[PDB]
Order: sequence, then structure tokens, then C-alpha cells
Amino acid sequence: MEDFVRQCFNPMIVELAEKAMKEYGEDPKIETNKFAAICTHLEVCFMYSDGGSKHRFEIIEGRDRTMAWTVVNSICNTTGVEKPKFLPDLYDYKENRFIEIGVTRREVHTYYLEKANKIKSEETHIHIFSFTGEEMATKADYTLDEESRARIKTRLFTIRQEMASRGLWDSFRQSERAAAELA
Amino acid sequence: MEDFVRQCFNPMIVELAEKAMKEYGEDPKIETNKFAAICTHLEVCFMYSDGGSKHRFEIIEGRDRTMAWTVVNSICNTTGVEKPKFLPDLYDYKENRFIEIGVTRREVHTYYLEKANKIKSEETHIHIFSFTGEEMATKADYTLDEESRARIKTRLFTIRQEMASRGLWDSFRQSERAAAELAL
Amino acid sequence: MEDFVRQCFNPMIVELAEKAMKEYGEDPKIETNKFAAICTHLEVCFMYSDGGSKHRFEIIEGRDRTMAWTVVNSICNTTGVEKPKFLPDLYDYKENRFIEIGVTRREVHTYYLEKANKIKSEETHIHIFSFTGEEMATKADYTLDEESRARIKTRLFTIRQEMASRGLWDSFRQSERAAAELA
Amino acid sequence: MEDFVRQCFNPMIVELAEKAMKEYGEDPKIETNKFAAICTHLEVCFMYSDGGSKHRFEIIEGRDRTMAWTVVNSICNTTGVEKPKFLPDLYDYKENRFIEIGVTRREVHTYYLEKANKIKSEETHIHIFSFTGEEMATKADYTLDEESRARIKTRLFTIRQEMASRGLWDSFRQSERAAAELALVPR
Ligand SMILES: Cc1nnc(C(=O)NC(C)(C)c2nc(C(=O)NCc3ccc(F)cc3)c(O)c(=O)n2C)o1
Ligand SMILES: Cc1nnc(C(=O)NC(C)(C)c2nc(C(=O)NCc3ccc(F)cc3)c(O)c(=O)n2C)o1
Ligand SMILES: Cc1nnc(C(=O)NC(C)(C)c2nc(C(=O)NCc3ccc(F)cc3)c(O)c(=O)n2C)o1
Ligand SMILES: Cc1nnc(C(=O)NC(C)(C)c2nc(C(=O)NCc3ccc(F)cc3)c(O)c(=O)n2C)o1
Ligand SMILES: [Mn+2]
Ligand SMILES: [Mn+2]
Ligand SMILES: [Mn+2]
Ligand SMILES: [Mn+2]
Ligand SMILES: [Mn+2]
Ligand SMILES: [Mn+2]
Ligand SMILES: [Mn+2]
Ligand SMILES: [Mn+2]
Repeated sequence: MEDFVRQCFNPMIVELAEKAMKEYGEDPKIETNKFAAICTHLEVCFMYSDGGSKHRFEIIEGRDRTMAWTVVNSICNTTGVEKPKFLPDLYDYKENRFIEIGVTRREVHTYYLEKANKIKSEETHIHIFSFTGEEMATKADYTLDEESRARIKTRLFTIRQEMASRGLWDSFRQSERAAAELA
Repeated sequence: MEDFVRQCFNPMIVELAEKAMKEYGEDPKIETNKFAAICTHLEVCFMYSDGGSKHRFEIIEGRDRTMAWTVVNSICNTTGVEKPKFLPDLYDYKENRFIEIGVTRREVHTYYLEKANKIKSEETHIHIFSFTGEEMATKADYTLDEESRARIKTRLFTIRQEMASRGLWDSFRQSERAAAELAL
Repeated sequence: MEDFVRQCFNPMIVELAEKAMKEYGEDPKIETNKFAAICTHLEVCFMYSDGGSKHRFEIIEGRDRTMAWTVVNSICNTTGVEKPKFLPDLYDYKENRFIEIGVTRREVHTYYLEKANKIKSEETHIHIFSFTGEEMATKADYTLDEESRARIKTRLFTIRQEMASRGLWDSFRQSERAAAELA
Repeated sequence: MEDFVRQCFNPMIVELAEKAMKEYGEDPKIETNKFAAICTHLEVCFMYSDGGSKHRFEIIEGRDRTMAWTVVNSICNTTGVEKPKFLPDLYDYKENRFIEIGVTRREVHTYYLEKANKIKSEETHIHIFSFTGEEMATKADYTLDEESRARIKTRLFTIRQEMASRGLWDSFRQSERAAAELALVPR
């Protein structure tokens, strides 16, 4: 599963995920499913930022924590938007709102409910993707046009097929359900 | 003809064509006309995908066949379009449809007829270009704007002229008319 | 402060600022605050030119003085616009006007009034940014859309935050105030 | 003048101009004014092709004559537009027409009328720039928006200024008026 992750995502995303996981004390060679999931979330965030006009999104995910909070503080002090309690994934300059991007192998309704109850702020926009082609956004406001989101969903289903053809899909799908049924 | 093919198309297209023809058991050095035709079809598909907005098209032609079918499956599952019986060339995320692209040295109406009768799927769009400047699309819906299609046609006619100035056009034009009579 | 400037701005801007300071007889190693100010103004000008269409702005700032005046004369002779008395920072081909860009650590309107009374031109547009998210432009015409200006403001606030975190913001803010009171 | 040309235009344009001058049996070291003129014309054609959107212009100038005529063949046979009798500079896929671009140190309308009487083509669009900022196009259809043409004119005036600052502008401007009067002499 580790060699698959290193062959499936580009080395920059792999390096960013390795750094983010070593920061939380987790191991790429052991917790390979979390490695894959973090790589997937990063690729989705980057494709999402690429979906709009050139200057539309400020990328928060993928940065170092302190610098990410610095950019969040700058955005809040210059636009007047409330500071989120948890680090978001993007900022939308066009719609003037923070975006929390989610990718799940689970039920999309349950994941959206979990994230919405975790955020509790009436500002941060939520947008969930899944490996089955479903997506759910705050107020059904999907931010991007249909082409960008469809590309993201196609990439996700391709990742799922690639995992299934080598027999890693079942364990990867049950890993996220294991972190929610245990933690 | 083989040296002409290697000089006329960029090395990435030539590499892709050689890999496809070795996948289908053919020889670039012997059947140089099909070498040229596959390079031409690949170039047309690429200009076509470049004709629209940034990421309007998913490119299926030019891939390993297994990965091509994987991408087709992903598209079909995330959008709901029916899975084609034959590998198409592009997928249009804007109009939500697969595109089969044809480049023919023969009469265009006949080529479109054979393509549409082989596809049978009432969803896969068909777009045919010729070496004379004539094009033909399903429902006269040409997908791209006039300028991109005109660039494609200009490039096709330039290929035809470069072939003819070397005495290679007659054999190339009869290569397709011969394999069409042999298949029957 | 010098190391912070060299690690905070990309080497092209740092080199242009070093050239601008050596041309005026100043030393970046000892006048580090003005080093930072020149780097910041250059970055803002370059972000501003990137704010519109690909070929909308002629960049006047960041050149050799003689070549910049040559380009100014060319613009004036081909468009008929009045030649400015001081080198501006940009030329807007869409609105057909020169642009003076300012970045101040004081109030935007004081700086605007000073610059306007200095240039004494009814044609040259003036656009002032601050390190606190405020902006002031001639006739309230901000040239660019909200997204590009918001990007610029966010970057300015991030620079201010980095300075503050290193304990250099106070001296940088009081340096501009100490230079104006000398006149 | 030759050093100025070599340091004023980017190396690709200098190479193209040298190739064209040798193709016409002329020495860029001796005929430095014509050297600069070819360089300026090529740069203007390239900025012009940039001025539009992505797939608008087929660039004809800058190619060798055989392939240029081959591309004009392809365009005429796939679009139905008329055969130009002389090699034009660009082809506009949006407006579906060939474009002849001229850059003159003389009066713009004099140059336009000379070119339009030479080519005598009903479809070939003509667009003339000068080193003073004047421009003139067929039916006042300038093809590009105002910003692109303004950039072109600004660059032309900058070239004029750089030439005059070096003492080369007077000879450059008298070069074109000396070649036009010579062409009007059958004797
Ligand atoms: C519901 C539900 N089910 N699983 C989760 C969940 O949160 N899982 C993790 C931790 C793996 C996660 N993390 C981040 C992230 O950015 N974390 C860094 C951070 C640090 C501090 C701070 F305040 C906020 C965020 C994501 O973006 C993200 O999509 N996920 C899934 O939520
Ligand atoms: C009518 C008519 N006249 N000639 C043909 C014709 O089909 N000729 C060939 C075979 C040379 C061809 N092939 C493909 C292609 O992609 N094939 C690979 C594939 C593999 C598996 C699968 F299920 C379907 C297709 C093209 O795209 C293409 O344009 N052509 C012309 O049709
Ligand atoms: C009010 C108020 N408070 N401080 C200033 C102020 O002007 N500060 C300086 C001198 C540091 C400054 N300079 C230039 C510039 O271009 N200088 C070089 C130049 C000037 C004139 C000319 F004709 C040719 C070249 C800027 O662009 C710029 O933004 N600033 C801030 O204004
Ligand atoms: C009137 C009037 N006043 N000066 C001229 C003029 O034509 N000057 C030259 C020759 C320097 C010129 N040449 C080409 C060009 O492409 N030449 C290639 C070619 C040669 C022979 C042939 F029959 C057709 C084309 C240009 O594009 C161009 O802009 N110019 C200015 O016209
Ligand atoms: Mn996150
Ligand atoms: Mn997230
Ligand atoms: Mn195909
Ligand atoms: Mn095809
Ligand atoms: Mn300036
Ligand atoms: Mn300024
Ligand atoms: Mn020409
Ligand atoms: Mn010309």
C-alpha cells in the first residue's frame, strides 16, 4: 500500500503528507491507509484550488501550522471574516468565505453532519467528496462549476479502482470506519 | 515514409504510435502507412482536447488500454453516462458525452456511416475530419468553435501536401481504401 | 532585519531593491527598514500588474531610470496622455492612465494627500495600500477587482505579522513616521 | 547600428532576420538599416499574433517561403478564401482573412495605398503601423483590441527613441524613403 501511494501521487504531495504525518507522530510505513487518505485529501484540495480563476483561492492546507494560521489571520484582518477555531482548507476570495474540504469512504450525510457539528461557525463553507461520486456542500452551494468537480470525482473513482485491483480497497475503506467506531 | 513520419510528428506522438502498434502486433517499419495514420489520429485528438477550455476534455486516446478503460469506468460511475462498447477518444465534461474522433482519406459520409453503425450507442458523439477540409459531426454539433476545427483541418491539409511532394500520398490514400475492401 | 528581508522576498525583488538603494547612495545593511519598504513596494507593484489582463499594464517601476523615462515618453506619444513630472509605477492601457502605487505604515488618506499634492496631476491615478487592510484610490476607482486587491492586502498583513513575530514591526512602523517629520 | 540591432531584439528574431536577408542575398553587416527594419517587422508580427486569443492567428511571416506557401495552400483549401498573389504575414481564423502588416517611417496612408495597389487583393486585410503612433487598417477594422495595438505602438516609439539617442534614426528614416524612390525608377 505504501509503494502504491508513492506511485499514485506526485512526489510533492507525498512529501507534504509524510511531513504532516511525522508532525502528528504517525508513520508512513505503518499507517499506510492514513498515508493514502492524506495524499488523497491534499490532491483534492489542490485540484479544487485549480478549479476557479487564477487568484480566486488562498491555499491553507499543505502549509506549516504556524504559517497557515498567519495567513488565516491576515485574511481575517483584511476581509473582516470571523477567525475559524479550526484550520480550514481554503479561502474563497470571490465568495469571501473559508472552505473545509472533506473526502470520505463513508456515508456522505454522516460525514457532513460530523464536520458541521465540529465547526459550529456560521461562516466556514463545507464541501464533502466521496469515492462513489457523491458530493455535498453547504446549502448545495458547490462553489465550482460542474466540470472541475466532475474531474475531482473521476480522479477519486480511479484511485478507488486502482486500490481494488491490487486488493487494498477493503482495508482502506474499513480504516476510516475503524477510526470512527473506536475513536 | 517512416523517416517522413518521424520528421513530421513530435517524438511523443511517434512514441505513442509505436507503442500502440506494438500493442496490436503491427510493425512501424513495415506498415508505414498505418504508422502515419495513427500519428495523424493522435495529433488530431490532442489538438482537439486543446481546442476548448482548460480541462474540458478527458483524454482517453493515447493511453494504455487497461488504464483507458479504468478512466472510462470512473467517468461512467461519476456521471452516469452508459459505458461504451468500444474505447472512445475523448470525454467532454461540458456536454457530458464521449467523443469518437475519425480522420479519413476516404469519402466522409461513408466513414461516418460505418462509424455510427459500429458504435450504435445513441450517446457517443462522432466527429470526422478529412484530408480535404471536410468535417462531419453528430447532429451537426461540432463541439468546438470554428477556429480550433479550422486549425485542425489546416494541419491535415499540410500533412497531405508534404506527403504528396514526396510521392507518398497515392500509396497513403489507397492504404485505407484497400483495407476497407479487404475487411468485407 | 536584513536576513529577514532576504528570506522573505524572492531574490529578483531583493536584487532590484539593492540596485535602487545603491543608486541613491543608501546601504541595505544599515538602512534595513527602507530596504524592507522598497522590497514591499516592488512586490506590491508586481502583484498589481498581475492583477488584470495579461497585457494590461506597462510596468514602469523596477527599471533603470533612463529606460523608464523612455517608455513613459513612448506611452505619452502613442496615447496623447500628459507626461508626468515624476516617474509613476504603472501605465493602465485599459483605462489609459498612469498609476502611482503607495504602501504606507500610517493613514492611507494622509499619504494620499501628500502624494497628490506632490505630483500635482489631474490625470495620474493614485492607489495607496496599508499594512492594516485599508486602501485609498483616486475617485474611489480601484482599477482592479476585489480579489486581486484582497490578495495584496493579505500579503501585506502577513509581512507585518512576520515582522511583529520577530520584534521588528515597531521600528519599521516608526521609521516611516521619523522620515516624514524630518521635512 | 548592427550591435544595436543585435542587443535590441531577442536572439530568435535576429536569427530569423539574418536568415531572411541571406535568403534575399543581402548582408546584415552592410545593410544594417534593412536589418533593423526586418527585425522590427518580425517583432511587430509576433506581438500581433500574441494580441488575440489562443487559436486566432496562423503565423506566415518568419517561415521559409516554401512552407509558408504550403500553409497558405492548406488555409485556402480548407476555408475557401482566395489565393493571395503575394505572401501575407498572418491569417485570422476568427475573421477568416489574410493579414498584411506594414511598419513604415513614412506617411501611413501613402504606404497603405502603395501596398493596396501592389497586392490588389479584395480579401487581404492591410494594417500599417508607424514610428509616430499612427495606424491604418482596411475599413478601419483594426482586428485587435486597443490594448494590444497600444503596446505595439509603444514598442515602436521606444525603438525610434533608442535609435535617435545613438544618432542612427535619421539614416534609418532616410533609408526607406531612398528605397521607395529607387523602385519608382525603371531606367
Ligand atoms: C468529521 C471527521 N472525520 N475525520 C475528521 C478529521 O478531522 N480527520 C483528519 C484529522 C484526518 C482531518 N484533518 C484535517 C486537517 O486539516 N487537520 C489539521 C488541523 C489542525 C488543527 C485544527 F484546528 C484543524 C485542523 C482535514 O482537513 C481533514 O479533512 N481531515 C479529514 O473529521
Ligand atoms: C468506420 C471505421 N473505419 N475504420 C475504423 C477503425 O476503427 N479503424 C481503426 C481500428 C484504425 C481505428 N481505431 C481506433 C481505436 O481507438 N481503436 C482502439 C480500440 C480498442 C478497443 C476498442 F474496444 C475500441 C477501439 C480509432 O480511434 C480510430 O479512429 N480508428 C480509425 O472505423
Ligand atoms: C507621500 C510620501 N511619503 N514618502 C514618499 C515617497 O515618495 N517615498 C519614496 C521616495 C521612498 C518612494 N519613492 C518612489 C520612487 O519611485 N522613487 C524614485 C523616483 C522618484 C521620482 C522620480 F521622478 C523618479 C524616480 C516610489 O515609487 C514610492 O512608492 N516611494 C514610497 O511619498
Ligand atoms: C508598398 C511597399 N513598400 N515596401 C514594400 C515591401 O514589400 N517591402 C519589403 C519587401 C521590405 C517587405 N517585404 C515583406 C515580405 O514579406 N516580403 C516577402 C515577399 C517577397 C516577394 C513577394 F512577391 C512577396 C513577398 C513584408 O512582409 C513587408 O512588410 N515588407 C515591408 O511594399
Ligand atoms: Mn485541513
Ligand atoms: Mn479537510
Ligand atoms: Mn481511439
Ligand atoms: Mn478515433
Ligand atoms: Mn516608483
Ligand atoms: Mn510608488
Ligand atoms: Mn511578409
Ligand atoms: Mn509585412
